[PDB]
Amino acid sequence: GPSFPEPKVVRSQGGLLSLKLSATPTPLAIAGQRATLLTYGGSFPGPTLRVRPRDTVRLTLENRLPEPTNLHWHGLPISPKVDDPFLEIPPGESWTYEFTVPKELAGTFWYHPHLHGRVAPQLFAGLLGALVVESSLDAIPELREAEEHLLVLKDLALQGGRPAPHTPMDWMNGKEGDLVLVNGALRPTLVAQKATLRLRLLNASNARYYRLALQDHPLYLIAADGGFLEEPLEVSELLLAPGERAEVLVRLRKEGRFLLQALPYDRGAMGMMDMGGMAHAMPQGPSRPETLLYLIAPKNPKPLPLPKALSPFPTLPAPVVTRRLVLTEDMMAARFFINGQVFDHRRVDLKGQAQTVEVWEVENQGDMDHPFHLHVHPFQVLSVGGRPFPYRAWKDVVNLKAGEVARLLVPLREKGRTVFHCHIVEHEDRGMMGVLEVG
Amino acid sequence: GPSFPEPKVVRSQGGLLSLKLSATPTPLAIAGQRATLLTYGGSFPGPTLRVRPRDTVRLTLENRLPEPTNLHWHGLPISPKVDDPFLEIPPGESWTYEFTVPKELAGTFWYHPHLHGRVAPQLFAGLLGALVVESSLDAIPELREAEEHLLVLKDLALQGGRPAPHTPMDWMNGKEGDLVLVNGALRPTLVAQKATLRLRLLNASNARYYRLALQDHPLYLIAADGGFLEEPLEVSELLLAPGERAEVLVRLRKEGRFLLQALPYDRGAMGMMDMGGMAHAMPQGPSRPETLLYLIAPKNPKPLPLPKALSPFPTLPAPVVTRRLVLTEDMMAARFFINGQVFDHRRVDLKGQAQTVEVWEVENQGDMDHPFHLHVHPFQVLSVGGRPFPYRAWKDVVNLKAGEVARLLVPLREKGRTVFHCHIVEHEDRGMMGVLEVG
Ligand SMILES: [Cu+2]
Ligand SMILES: [Cu+2]
Ligand SMILES: [Cu+2]
Ligand SMILES: [Cu+2]
Ligand SMILES: [Cu+2]
Ligand SMILES: [Cu+2]
Ligand code: NA
Ligand code: NA
Repeated sequence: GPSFPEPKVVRSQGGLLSLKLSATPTPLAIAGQRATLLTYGGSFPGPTLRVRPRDTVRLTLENRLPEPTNLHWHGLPISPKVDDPFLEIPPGESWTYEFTVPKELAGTFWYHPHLHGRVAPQLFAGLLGALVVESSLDAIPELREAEEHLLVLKDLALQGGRPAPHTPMDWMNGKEGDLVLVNGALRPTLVAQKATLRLRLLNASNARYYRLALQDHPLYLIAADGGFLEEPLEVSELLLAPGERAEVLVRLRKEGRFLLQALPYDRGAMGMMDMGGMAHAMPQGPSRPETLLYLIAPKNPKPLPLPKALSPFPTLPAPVVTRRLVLTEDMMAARFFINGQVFDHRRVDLKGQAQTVEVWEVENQGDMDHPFHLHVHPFQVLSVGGRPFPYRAWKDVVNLKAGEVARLLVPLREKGRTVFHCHIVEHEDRGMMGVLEVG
Repeated sequence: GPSFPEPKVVRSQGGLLSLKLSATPTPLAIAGQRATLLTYGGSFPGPTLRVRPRDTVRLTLENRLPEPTNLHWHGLPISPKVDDPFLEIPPGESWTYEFTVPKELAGTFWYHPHLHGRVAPQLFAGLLGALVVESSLDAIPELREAEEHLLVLKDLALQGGRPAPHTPMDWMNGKEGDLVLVNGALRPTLVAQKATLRLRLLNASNARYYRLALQDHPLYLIAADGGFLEEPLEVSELLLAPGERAEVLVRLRKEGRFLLQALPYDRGAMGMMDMGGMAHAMPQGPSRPETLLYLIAPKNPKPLPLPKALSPFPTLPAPVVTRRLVLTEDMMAARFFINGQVFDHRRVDLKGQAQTVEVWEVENQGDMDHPFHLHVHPFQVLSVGGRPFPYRAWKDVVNLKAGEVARLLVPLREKGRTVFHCHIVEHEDRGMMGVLEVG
């Protein structure tokens, strides 16, 4: 096949993407070994769904797992009556998700399970795939002429030909695996045919962070989780926390082989040691560097000019309320809290008004990084840790290092009950989730 | 002194730059050796004059040379009654140039002799200096915060402690020297203190070309000969022909030492060989590579963002005439022609109307590169060799390789008699110059 593996794409046809997926244990070859994963559509990752604004999506999920499951349409501003975090699809049953893609939308999104208490093992076992919303902006020459690729970053650990089970330490830290894969492949080679690449990046890992850097090159950020930036932003590296997405342009500068690496990054994961007194928790420290893929530049590369503008960011109405959410940890219990409470699906924590704008101040009073995710209502990150954000774009996950406060501008869109939670999904399963009701 | 030598600057004071220069043989230390050069203001290069639009310049040139001389205010759109190519200042006499700097003007210009038949030996011996027109655009943060330097590129050859005399081959080719200097210094070191440099570049050589490339870096072109571009233009290298100027931003990417080089370039200079029959002219081929300076980047360089816009280029009226100028050579005679004629100061070759726009098609039917210069009336280069120019900016010198046609948009500004000529100044002295009268 093509030197660079990418998930099979399913495109809407005549404005309709109508598809039956099964969530099923699946024998696969992965990273040179045979394994049984839990997959959508028989593949790992699941198929990439590619749609346009105003398309209808009709997705029937058949549950062939021994456990209940459901779907979260991560990042899509649709109704929480469709993107329903409380729905359970029992084993053997099916459910049809039907929605219209919003008009003012573009970017890379994804789908994965969201059945509270079961997300981490289901996501770790392989249940995830991408959704791309194509934009009329993709026709501008500086993007149309770029070579486009999707990079699904997800790690895995295997034991006896199956995903390794969660340990107690995994529930505390979030599980990371030793197989650090791109599109399910181990260190694939991307042989570029054009000098400009457009890379859609998705961190679909349970807990692993990717401090992305391409040898000898900057990256040009053109989209965040849920939409384009206003103009490209040059960066030397790009941290992608669990659940985050980005799109970057790469402008290949000369012939040769360049590594795309996940550089060392310390997210605050903890180990245990015994040195006499003890036993006591100790930091794991930074991750070991990983090579994600090999990028081969073409002969005599002449990259296109960057686009000068992308999409203007909407002017938002003045906000009507300020919220404060505080994140705390009980690491030895593997319990995680928002404002001192664990998730309770019967308890509404915040009540807001549709079509108003709110300011959310999310404060990490723990020692681990926590990537904060809000369903249904994309937000604008104003500042994190007291540093203004260098661009305007829609996001739906924001990473908070220990001690940091993120200030978010949250326009409330669709009415209904939805959730916010840590996207280290072990922490969500262990309680770090709350309920927002919009009316 | 400062590790990077630059000419002393003379600034206008209260809107007036009033200065007496003497053109004089001057004992100097240059490139580690003692030499007697012909200088303005006792230095090589002469002092940099720094003015703003609407300033008055009052420059009294005292001629202390044994030959007549004059000044050409290269690139300034002022009256040819001030910038007078036919004026002769006899030995021992003085002349005061007085003009107002035009309102809509910015960039790097320069001054040098323009007494027909004597330019090449006077310019080669050291008579040149820079003029900078400061702009309100210099206050935008992306430029204000850059570290600015002027680089006067000029080569020299010494014989018996004096500039080497012209040979017959020098009159045919244009004289190049073995000492390839920046600001009169041999391979100086520029120890950058900021991560973004703004470099004003001037090729003040008689005939040498500089195919400029900075190791491991692109250059961002922000101004051509006579004004800013509309937006920065990324280039991997930049060819500066005799008389041309440019301004570039350099965005230092990492710590280290980076050479700024004049890469090999074949301008069509000719030698003579005898292999049996003979003797016959043979191409010299490409120049040998030269290191111009050593650039030391600071620690942990974080360059500023590029400006997104510079200055919009004026919309010009539709043109009223098309001209054709053809350049030809008689190399073995060292005679050079425009439309089949050599310069005659009594003969008007073109007659145009002030405030109209003309299209000039300049065609090089020789085998050497010829850099075509027009006094008094800056032009917009539309295309060269059938390739559209990638930016809009005012230029006053355009390089033509063998066979190439340049199409120029020439707004005629000040009334009076002026000249156009090759800026390989040996070729001008040997006849490749014509007269334009604007009325
Ligand atoms: Cu998600
Ligand atoms: Cu967390
Ligand atoms: Cu969720
Ligand atoms: Cu000149
Ligand atoms: Cu010439
Ligand atoms: Cu001239
Ligand atoms: Na299946
Ligand atoms: Na003097």
